[PDB]
Amino acid sequence: MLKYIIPTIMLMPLTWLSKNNMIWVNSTAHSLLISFTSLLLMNQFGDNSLNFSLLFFSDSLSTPLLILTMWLLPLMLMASQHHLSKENLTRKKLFITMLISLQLFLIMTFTAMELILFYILFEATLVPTLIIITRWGNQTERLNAGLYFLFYTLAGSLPLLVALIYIQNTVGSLNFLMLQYWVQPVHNSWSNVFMWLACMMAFMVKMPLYGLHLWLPKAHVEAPIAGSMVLAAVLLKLGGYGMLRITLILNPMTDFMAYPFIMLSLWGMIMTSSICLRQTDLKSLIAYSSVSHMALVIVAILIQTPWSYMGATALMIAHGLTSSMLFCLANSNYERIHSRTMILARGLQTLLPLMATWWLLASLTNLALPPTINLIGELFVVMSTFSWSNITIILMGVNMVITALYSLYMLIMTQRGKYTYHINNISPSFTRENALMSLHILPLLLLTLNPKIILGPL
Amino acid sequence: TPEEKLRLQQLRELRRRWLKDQELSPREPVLPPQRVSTYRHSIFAFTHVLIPVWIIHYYLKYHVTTKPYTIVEKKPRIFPGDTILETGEV
Amino acid sequence: LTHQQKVLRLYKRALRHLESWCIHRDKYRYFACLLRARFDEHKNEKDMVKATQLLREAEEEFWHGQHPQPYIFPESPGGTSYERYECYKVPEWCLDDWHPSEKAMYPDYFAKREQWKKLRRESWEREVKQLQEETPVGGPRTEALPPARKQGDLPPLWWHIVTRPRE
Amino acid sequence: ASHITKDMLPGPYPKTPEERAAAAKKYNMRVEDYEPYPDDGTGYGDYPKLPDRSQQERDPWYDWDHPDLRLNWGEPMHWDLDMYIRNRVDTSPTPVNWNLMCKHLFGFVAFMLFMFWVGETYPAYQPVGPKQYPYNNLYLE
Amino acid sequence: LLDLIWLEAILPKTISLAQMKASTLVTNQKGLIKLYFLSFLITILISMILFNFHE
Amino acid sequence: TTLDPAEYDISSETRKAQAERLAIRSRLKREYQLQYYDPSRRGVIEDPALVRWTYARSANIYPNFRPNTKTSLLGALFGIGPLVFWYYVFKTDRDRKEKLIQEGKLDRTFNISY
Repeated sequence: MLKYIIPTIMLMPLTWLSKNNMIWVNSTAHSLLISFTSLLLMNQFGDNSLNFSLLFFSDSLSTPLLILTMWLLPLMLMASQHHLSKENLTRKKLFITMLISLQLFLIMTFTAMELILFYILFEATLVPTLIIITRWGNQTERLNAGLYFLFYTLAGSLPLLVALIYIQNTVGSLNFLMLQYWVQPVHNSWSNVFMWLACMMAFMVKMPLYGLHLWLPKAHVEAPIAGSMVLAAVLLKLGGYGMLRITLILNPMTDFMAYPFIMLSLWGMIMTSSICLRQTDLKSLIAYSSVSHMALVIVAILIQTPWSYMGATALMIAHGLTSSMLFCLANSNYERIHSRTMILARGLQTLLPLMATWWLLASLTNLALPPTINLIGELFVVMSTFSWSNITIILMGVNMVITALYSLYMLIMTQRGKYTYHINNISPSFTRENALMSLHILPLLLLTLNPKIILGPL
Repeated sequence: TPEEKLRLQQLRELRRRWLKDQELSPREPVLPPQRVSTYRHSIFAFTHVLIPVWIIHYYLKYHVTTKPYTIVEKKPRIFPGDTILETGEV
Repeated sequence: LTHQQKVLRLYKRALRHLESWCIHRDKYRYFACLLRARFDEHKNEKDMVKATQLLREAEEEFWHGQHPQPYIFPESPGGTSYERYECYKVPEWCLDDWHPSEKAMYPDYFAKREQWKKLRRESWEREVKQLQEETPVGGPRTEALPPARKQGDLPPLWWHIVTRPRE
Repeated sequence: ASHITKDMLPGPYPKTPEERAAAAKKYNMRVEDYEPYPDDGTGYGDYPKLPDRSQQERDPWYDWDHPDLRLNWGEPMHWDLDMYIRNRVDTSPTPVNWNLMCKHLFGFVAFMLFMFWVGETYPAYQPVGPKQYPYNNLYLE
Repeated sequence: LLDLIWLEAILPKTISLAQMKASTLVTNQKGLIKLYFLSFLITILISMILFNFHE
Repeated sequence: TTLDPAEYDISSETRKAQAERLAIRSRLKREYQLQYYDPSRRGVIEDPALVRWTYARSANIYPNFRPNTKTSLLGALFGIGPLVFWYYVFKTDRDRKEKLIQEGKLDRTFNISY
């Protein structure tokens, strides 16, 4: 990024500097102009590699990944205006600035050129997201969930500084991933096991496992106003890509102990899907779906040998658009019914026929309709782990069968009769409710036309 | 039962009266409003079928000279020997 | 439910289960009076176990061999196409928000629509005047006086008095 | 903002008659076969006083059920026993437990031994000895 | 019953364990300056014998 | 199977004063319809049976819980049980395949993919 952080930091002295209610139409207007500058200088060729300028950017050469990072800020401001307009103007503008500040660290992140600038940027988040949970959230039991939102990610990430500086003083310098040509092998010891352990375990804190993931249905359950930072929390979970940066080198040959990370993420994969068919919350309903086929990608990486890097490149953005779109469905149907419990929503499909199409195609991306961006990568996870052994198709295939029920378990809940109630919930899906509901599948199937850019090195 | 006698007498004077109300169409109450506005078989099919013939055939004549594998038509399946060749068969 | 009317709940379904199995009409009709002679065993007697043992042996041979996929009268609690008309499904009061040039059609219908509301807008000086009075403390099924002692409007006005018609 | 008996509590014998119904009217006057004694067996993480389980169950099945809506669709007020397993489940039919389908699937279990036999059309059986002579024994001449 | 119980067993033990052991450190220090200073000489005598502190 | 379901029993005259259990609910039904019928509500009913349902199910089970019984420690036979067993399958796997891949060959020679 030559000048990508440079225009967007100038957007910050524009919120409180501006007038009254013009601040929404002004902030969205400037924001889309950067989106072309993202597209233009990137997407170049391309053969190993594009070292961008200097010691602050390697241009995201092997995986682009950065276009998706920039849709969301001109996408959530139209969403957050549902229930925010009740406060002072100076307090509302602070809520605008902290979300814009969230993007700037993540703009320098995902490229990052290095590793010692990585970790300070890997931890540069969690400061604005935590404040969003504290002020202007929902009802109580927020503050413990704010503490569970800490004390896991910070608990696991601290041995990375134990790991990385131990590498920096030992073999060369980790400023350059491309000066990582000389890499000594790592043998089996009782010291080197922990060297691989601290190198990996912090990345399991963000993309979850069957262990240590109780915090994840707290921030999504107890969540801000109407899915406001919850959409950003989608990129916060998928943005643990850095295992692709690190373990591609830097003890690759330790696979003797890969197995309890293969197995735990596999029986826990089939389990946490069925752990929500008796859940009674809408915002928890997509949350446990977002565990399962996000836990699919982990066995695509620790198992090496591409035809596995191909799909895993695409499976990060797979639910990254989809679960963001499902939260947009769940952020709607709450300004009209002020409880998020799904059972009270009997008698839909007749009052809102226009958004009923949007329920269909959204949940048609979990069955996923094989000419899409979802079942084009899940076939390559099949193509990899079947070469591992012949058993792996069984537990992974039932995951394609449980979410078949688990997605249509939501769709049929819309179709009921006589609705018993609801002198409120009149509003027949205004312009903000459906224009914001667009621009998700509209690039998604667009990317299914020529899906060449969604591919790693690989 | 003598209790519901006064019931369903005024209800027929309310529910069917509401249905007397619901039966209501004053002079076909569509405005629409504003505004306005077999043998041919001349352009209803000609726009339908006769136009996309030339476009897709151009997409195949400009295709064989470019792609090295055009139509991959199979063998002759010929039992005698014929005039397309020079020899014959019994 | 009482013991005497417990006979009636079985008596209608005793013959209703039989026409499921018949092939003719008279074949079913010949067994109507033929089954009546079994019902004419004890015509009028006391209400004690002698009337219960007539029902205690009506446990068997009534549930025993009962209705092998019977007639269902399709507009029913069961049966096919029982709630089939649901593409319409009568959304009564879906017509609040219009933002007109869509309320252009039916002019006289909306002029009568606000008219009926004053019957509901002014009932709680009369309906709630007897609602505190007609219920003794917290007792049984709470229909009002079915004329409401001057004018019954409705008492169930208006979601039941303008309830959903079928089509 | 409902705080008074907002959920269940550590029951089930903290004057269980004062549970139902000072609030959470699952029982009328603690003798309705639905007093909050039915904490299954406690000690576990089950339901406490829990206006919950072993009350009369196995179906809300969308019956005739006209005195209110009251079956499953139309919100009776406070009769919650168990949920999230019943929008697709039912009551007892006319037949009873008898697992005759395994005996019905046992019809091929006799013919599963017939899968070992052969199926040549001609000639007939004559199953008495080796005079059937299946394959080639001798040469041409 | 397993996911929010037997995963709520090991980590909320840690907060309760520290809050058990934060309760034994302040509530036993309510004045009694006679009882403070006899414990400081325990510190200065145990430092002689125990370790490399004189060698 | 599930169930008989015992749709008939005896009466006359067991528990003559047991009736009017509908008086509990019809008072609530009178409290329901009086809340339901009004000229201006514009909102949902509070319906505290669903309030007391999820919150005493999703939460308030861990304050209820104690490990004072082994049938609460019975989840060791379901969680970690098969989780060892899949690895007990898989540790026997991938090495028997490897020994035939190391010593001797069985694959086709045109296995570029993979």
